[PDB]
Amino acid sequence: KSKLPKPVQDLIKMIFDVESMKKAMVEYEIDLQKMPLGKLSKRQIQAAYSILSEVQQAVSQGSSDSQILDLSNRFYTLIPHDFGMKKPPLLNNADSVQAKAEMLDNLLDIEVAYSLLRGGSDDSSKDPIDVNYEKLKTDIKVVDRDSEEAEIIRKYVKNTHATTHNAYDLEVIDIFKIEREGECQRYKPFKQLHNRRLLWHGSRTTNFAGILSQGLRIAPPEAPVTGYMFGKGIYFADMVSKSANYCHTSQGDPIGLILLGEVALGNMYELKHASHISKLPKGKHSVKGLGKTTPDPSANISLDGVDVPLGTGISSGVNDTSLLYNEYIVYDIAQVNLKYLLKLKFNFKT
Ligand SMILES: C[C@]1(c2nc3cccc(C(N)=O)c3[nH]2)CCCN1
Repeated sequence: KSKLPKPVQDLIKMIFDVESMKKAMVEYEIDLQKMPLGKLSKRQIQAAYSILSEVQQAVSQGSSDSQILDLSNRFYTLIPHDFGMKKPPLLNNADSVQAKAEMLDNLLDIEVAYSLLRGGSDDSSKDPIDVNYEKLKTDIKVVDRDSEEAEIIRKYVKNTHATTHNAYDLEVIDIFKIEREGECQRYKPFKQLHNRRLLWHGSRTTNFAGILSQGLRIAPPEAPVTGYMFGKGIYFADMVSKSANYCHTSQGDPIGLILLGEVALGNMYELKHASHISKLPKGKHSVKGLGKTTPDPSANISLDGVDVPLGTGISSGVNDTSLLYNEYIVYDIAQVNLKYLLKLKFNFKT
């Protein structure tokens, strides 16, 4: 039997749950009879991204519905969808491309989780929780609820829940301090960079085995750059609720996971509207999508020499922006050092 703390054991059980992976796939309209969890491969997902890029080229070139039909059909051939003997809906716009790009990002992490579960050794004398913990190559510790780091984290959660995201409230269940093997070494060129911030990253529970084993990643070269507001980078928020929305929790699944990462932002390229970029302008280290609301800058605190924007939301003074809240994007995976993982209970008021 495992000697790991019970919250860590529960975390391991949640992220390696095969039934949750199947549920995420069903939620995406994937046909599990034609494409089961065991049949998903990087190769297949990459080919589907490539086809999605062919679809975005046709939609931006102003091709007709009759013209896009074969391209749309091609995507469904690669990623079978649950439509029986009926015709699938046509993928003929930016919204459908974005929705499918997001789905493939999820399938990529699910494939990683399933590969870990299948690519190791079998020893019934060992607790499978300990076995699965070892596959993450991540030191996971429970943060003491009475510690200063827990107090700062709780304040960050308490103060940055947006009024527009009030259909639920958040209860912090557990706070974990995480250390991905080799990440400290990888982050070394950015460890003293100016404008290092502690930011939120929300994701579906089914993506966490991938995130902990591989770190936060950028969509592959095959992925459509127009499938993401600021292109192919790693996205963070300074508002807990903005990132919590990306956990995709519900009344039937109200427990989610959120990350706190130290992000080396450096010289920020400030944008108010979509810019589908792959690379940054010279001398820029990140993109800051300017929100109408920002955490109060006077309330900014330092945790282990990193800025924590835990102030309550105030007007940024930014006019005519597509964003209600800030978002930060890095285009080099080495600019992220994951620090904490929170298990949240979503209390839906609706
Ligand atoms: C829509 C998209 C995304 N935009 C975000 C902005 C702020 C935070 C997050 C997050 N996950 O915490 C975001 N995720 C684009 C790339 C992945 N999904």
